Parts: sequence; C-alpha cells; structure tokens
Amino acid sequence: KLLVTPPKALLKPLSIPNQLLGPGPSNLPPRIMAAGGLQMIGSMSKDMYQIMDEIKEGIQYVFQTRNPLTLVISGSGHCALEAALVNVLEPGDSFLVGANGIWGQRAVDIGERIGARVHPMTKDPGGHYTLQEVEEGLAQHKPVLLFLTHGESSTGVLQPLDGFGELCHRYKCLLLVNSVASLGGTPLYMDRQGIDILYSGSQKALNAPPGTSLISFSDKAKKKMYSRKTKPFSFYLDIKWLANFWGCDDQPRMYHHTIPVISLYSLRESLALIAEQGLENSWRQHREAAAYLHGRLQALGLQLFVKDPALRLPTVTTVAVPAGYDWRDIVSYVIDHFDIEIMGGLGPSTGKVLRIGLLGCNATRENVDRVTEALRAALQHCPK
Amino acid sequence: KLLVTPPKALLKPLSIPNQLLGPGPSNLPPRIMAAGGLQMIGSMSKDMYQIMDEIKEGIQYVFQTRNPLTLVISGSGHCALEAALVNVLEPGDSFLVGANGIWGQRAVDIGERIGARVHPMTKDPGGHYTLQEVEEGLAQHKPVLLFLTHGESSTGVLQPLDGFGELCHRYKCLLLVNSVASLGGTPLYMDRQGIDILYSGSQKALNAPPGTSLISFSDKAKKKMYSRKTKPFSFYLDIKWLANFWGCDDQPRMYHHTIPVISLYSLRESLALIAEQGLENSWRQHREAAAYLHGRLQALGLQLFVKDPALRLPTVTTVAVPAGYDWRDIVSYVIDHFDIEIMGGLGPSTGKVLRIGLLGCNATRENVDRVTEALRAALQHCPK
Ligand SMILES: *Cc1c(COP(=O)(O)O)cnc(C)c1O
Ligand SMILES: *Cc1c(COP(=O)(O)O)cnc(C)c1O
Repeated sequence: KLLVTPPKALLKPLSIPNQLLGPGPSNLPPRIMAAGGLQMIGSMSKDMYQIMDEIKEGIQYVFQTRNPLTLVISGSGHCALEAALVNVLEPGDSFLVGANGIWGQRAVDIGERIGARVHPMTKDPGGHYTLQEVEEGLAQHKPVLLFLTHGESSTGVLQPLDGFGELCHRYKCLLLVNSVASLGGTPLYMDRQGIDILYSGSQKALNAPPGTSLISFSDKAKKKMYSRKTKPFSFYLDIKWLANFWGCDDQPRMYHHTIPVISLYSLRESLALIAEQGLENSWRQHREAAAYLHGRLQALGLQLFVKDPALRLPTVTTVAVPAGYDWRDIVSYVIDHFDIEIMGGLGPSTGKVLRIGLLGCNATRENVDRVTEALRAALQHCPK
Repeated sequence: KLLVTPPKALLKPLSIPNQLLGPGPSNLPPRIMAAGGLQMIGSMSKDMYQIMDEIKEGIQYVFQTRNPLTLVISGSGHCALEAALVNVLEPGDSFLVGANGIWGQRAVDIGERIGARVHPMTKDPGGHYTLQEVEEGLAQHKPVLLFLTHGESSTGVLQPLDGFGELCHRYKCLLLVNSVASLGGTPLYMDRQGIDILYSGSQKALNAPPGTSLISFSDKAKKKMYSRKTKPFSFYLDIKWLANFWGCDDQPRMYHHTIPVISLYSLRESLALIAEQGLENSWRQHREAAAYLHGRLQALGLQLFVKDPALRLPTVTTVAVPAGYDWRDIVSYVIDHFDIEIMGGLGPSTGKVLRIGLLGCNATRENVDRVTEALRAALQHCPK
C-alpha cells in the first residue's frame, strides 16, 4: 500500500485572486494570457524554430542591436545574469561591479561563487556611478568585465549609460548592463552605447509571465566566450550549446535542453505588442506616467527617495517611508483594502522605502490614480 | 533615429499548428491550458505561497515521500539535475554515474564541469545496471553520490530500482535518481526505495508545459548539502536559498528569485489531475497502453529495441530502424502526412532507433492506433 495519499487541497479546483503595481511582475494583457493558454507544439519543430527566430528579431528590436548572438535564456533574471557571468568569466578574472543596491550585490555573490576577482564599487542606496568613479576602478583593478545596473529597481535610480561602453573599451574591458527593470520604459541602445552584454527579464515592462529572459552579446564578448580555455561551470547555461540551438552559429540545431514552449508563445506576443507600439512611444508613455505619479505622491505629502528627477527610474519609483509609520502596515493596508500590490525596500533599501511600479500596459495615469487613493487611505488609517 | 525597426514577422498575429507522441513534451489537457491562460498574482503573496504549499504536497504524493526538503526548480530537467549536483558535490568528491544513454552522459559533463571525481559505468544503448555492476563501482571508486536514470528515454529502458538505495547506504553513498521520463507512468517510491535525491520534469507524463521541475531531498542529502564548506557554484540554484523561499526551513520566506507564476498554476493543475486519478491507476493505464503498442508494432513487422519486456519503459518505446530505410524519412513522413510527432534516437542511440511516447492523458489505445497507421503508411511510401 502507498503511504502518501492524494492531497486534500489539490482535489479542490484552483482559483486565484484578482490583484499589481510593485517592482514586478506585472499584470498580463489579454493577448499574452491568450498565448499562455495555447496547445503545445513540437519543441524542435520547423514551427518552433520560426517562433524562436521571430523572438530573436524582437530582442534585436527592443535592445537596438544586430548582434547575431542574441537569444532567450530559459530562466529568470538571475538566470540570465549567471549565464553571462559563467560564460564570460574564467576563474580569477577581474570583475568590476556597481554595488549601489541589491542587483550589484547579487552580481557580487555570483562572481565570488564562480571564483572571479571581485571588486565592488560600493555606494549607498540612492547613489549612481559617474564616469570618473568608473575610470578610477578600471584603472586601479583593470577588470575584464564591468557590471552596471541600468534600472536599479531596489533604489528607484536610473543609471546614466552614454559613454561608459567606450570608457570600458579604452581599458580593454567588457560592459555588461542589467536592463531587466529599464528595458521598454526608458531609452536604451545596445550598439549605439557600446554595451557588450545586455540582458532583461520577460516580467517587467514587457508584461510577460516571469521565467524567461533576454540576452545579447557583442562580438568582443562572443570572442572572449568562444576562446575560453576552461569549460563554464554550468551545462544548462553553456553559451556554445545555446547559440547553436537558437540558430546563431553555422551548424544544424542540436538538442540541448527543452525550451519552455508556452512561455515562448507569451514572450513572442509581448514582443509583438511593443514592436507594434514602438519603443519611443513606450518610453514616452512611461516618462509621462512617472511624472504624473511623482506629482500626486508629493501631493499626499510624501518625499521621493531620489531627489534629482533626471536620476529617477520611470518604471519603479522609490518613496521615503513617512516618519512615524510602519512600512509593513501601509503595504498591508493597500493590498488588504484595495486589492493592490506595492512593495517595501529590498537589500540595502530594506525598510527605508516604498516601491511603486509602472510597467508596460500597466503604466497608466489611471493606475497612478488608483494607487494614489490607496496610499491616501493607508496614511489616514495605518497607526502613527 | 533608431536603426533597428519593428520586425515585419512580429506584426502578424501568432498562430501555431495542431500536432505529440514522441519522448516529450506531451500535449496539454484543457485544464492545464486553462491554468496557463490565467492572470498574474503577487509572486510573494499569501495566495502564491498557498499554491506553492499545495504543489509541495503534490510532489510528496507523486514521489511517495514525506521529505520536508521538497520543492520546485524554476527550470527544465537539466536544471533540476545541475541543481542536485551543484548543491551535493564539493569539487573532487567521488561521483558514480550510470552511463547507459544520453542522460548519464549529461550527468557526466555536468559532474566534470563542477570539478567532481567522475567515474562513468559505461554501457551500450539498451543496457541497464545490476546490483553487482553497482557494488563493483561502489567498491572500486567509493563515491559520495551515485546517479541512475530510471526511465531511460534515449534507449527505452526501465531501470530496476529496488534495493540499490540500501546498496548505496552500506557504502555510505547517496542515491540520485532521474525520473523525468518515468514519474507517473511506472512504479516509483522514493522513501520505500531509499532514494536520496529524486527529480522529475513537468513536461512528460504530468502533461504540463516544459520549464519546471520537481525535486526532493532525504535528510542524509539535506545534511550533506547544509554542512558543505564551499559555497555551490550557482546562486540561482543554491538550495539553502530555495528551501527558505519554498517554506521548507524555519525562517520567514526571503526573496531569492522570481518563480514562474503562470507555470506554477499549470504545474499545480497537472498534479491535481494525477492526484485525482491516483498513481496506481496511472501506472496501470501506462502499462496496458505500452503492451497494446508493442503488439501493434510487431504486427507492422518491426523489431522492438529492448528485447526483454520487463526492461521496457512504458512511457517511451524504442523500435529498431527497419533495415533499408532512412529513419529521417520515416519521422518526416509521419509528421508531414499525419500531423504526428515521433522522434529518432538521441546520444548513443542516434540513428539506431525510433522513439514513441505515451505520456499522461496522451497514453491511450486510441493514440497508439493513430501512430500505428501513420507508421504503416511511412513503411509503404518512404524509399527503400
Ligand atoms: C525584477 C528585476 C530583477 C529580478 O529578476 P528575477 O526574475 O527575480 O530573477 C533583477 N534586476 C532588476 C533590475 C529587476 O528589475
Ligand atoms: C525529457 C527527459 C529529460 C530532458 O529534460 P529537459 O527538459 O530537456 O531539461 C531528461 N531525462 C529524462 C529521463 C527525460 O525523459
């Protein structure tokens, strides 16, 4: 006899609330939900390949690149990061990291884990990196790779990018940029800013379900990875394998792992939506919304964490915890009474901030309202 | 001006054929497709946690275990493998591997990559492992971990399991079993067979979309992993992190990575279906079908790769390439003329075999027919 019996809770039907305006993930639009409900096809079929090919073109379009080594990572944001680090870095190599919030911190941990030379340019939450703080580190530590967070979703900071690609190439270094938060909602041009490795997530402004990520590599990166003398520590993430499967190199596509088919359908659609909308219209939408939101938020009497408006990330706003409140009470209130998700801090910003998120189709004046009135109420009833 | 323009192909609407009876993935039933079409919820919400908790109970039920360290890996079959290896093996450690087809071979590559002592018990395609070939290796190489493929989908072989858990524990070793193919479609009892690490995939007999996997750890494994002195090479796959998030350990759930929400909805449902159906009824269904199929296949005049019926994997049948044919012609024919996917070999079995798959709700007499008549036709028209 079987000792473990059919779980009582599973024999009920699944049902989910109706809720998201935090740092992510974001709500899905009809078209993407529709894609997610479709039947499976052969995971190595002519049809599946065509879908992948369209996804690649879409990643080129949203990154603004023509890099032939552009493909989807079967896994979340951290997965894409770990993939870029584990294929570009042979143990010991020098690694320069912009540690201005949790997303540098994580790149640190990953770098350390794979045995790299880890030099963390540490900076309080709110801070960003000047060309000179960059040169200072490029000079003192002479790294083969630098990591910068573009949209720092844990501190609400937009990192300036122009010119750093070039600063890296003078010091022979490679530029890796995390655009999970920013991609789709602020200007970003891979080739025109000399970024070597650019990655993003499906779940932020693209409004896809979490679990896929986008990645692209320049030919300087492609060269470093293909002329490695060690094998990378992960098979799942071995780029030479992935590239082949994704049609990037010359050979016929050889099975590696099984791609998340139904998530790909979703991703494709999220790309078609933003391809139809167009990037500059997207960046406008996000910019305007962020401004509207900032205005209403100061109207409630709150103080924005990032003082300088040019340094604010449109997709994710940080707001200082108003004195005399418990941030958890406010957050609780908003979901408990209005069915709306916002978030507190994260990593360094923990307990310092509240975070509010405008991502893709969910970055509207309408939603800003809803969240404004939710915060009003919480400020009236959450104990002071 | 933006140099990369909106991709022409994306601005058309997505559409997919209607097709799957290969080694996997498998077709989805309505209920799972429905789940895949649902809206997002907060990825760290009380509701999301409850769903995860039900998924855990379901993994306990299908593995037959009460191991509190049981959870879902955000990633495919290889991801789950790499996760078990990267958390259980400190560099150098001795690693005994059942290399009887591609799935041992991959565990080899992964083991080598993370710097383990890799001893591959190599065996031609079709072969399985006796308790004595196991003891011989346990004795000569004295490993801390042994890997066995349960359902060898690349050779159609069901590996016997009874007693090997115990053989391992006498040599102090840990038993890791790959049940991606077999889980749901043949008998398997984690605790009653003394397996230390058991993993499976969402996409085989559970009929979920590819991109999630199941994993469970015994307390001997849990102890080895938690008392490591090196950190594991992957952050994404660090078990101490995952365990916490998945509610396994004592602490409140701390954000690690973002779980594939919508895939989880799907997984939950695939588990509820088999929980309602019950395992022994599932194993019956699969067993019967496999027998029906074997009969019809010899009727067409074909010769089954695995001679001994007790060693045949119900979920995946291997059939010898009939002399004078091009296996690619046959496979092509079947999809091209009937909208049915089957597969050729893989790894060692490449070009030797054809593979036919009966997985979950798609393991029916009905589908066996359809594929039988497809093969008939291909044998009449595919050039000899
Ligand atoms: C959301 C986000 C991440 C997290 O990605 P996961 O899906 O949690 O792996 C990382 N970096 C940035 C900038 C983000 O906005
Ligand atoms: C399908 C299958 C795999 C492959 O899993 P991926 O999703 O390709 O990572 C591995 N092992 C076995 C036994 C299988 O049946």
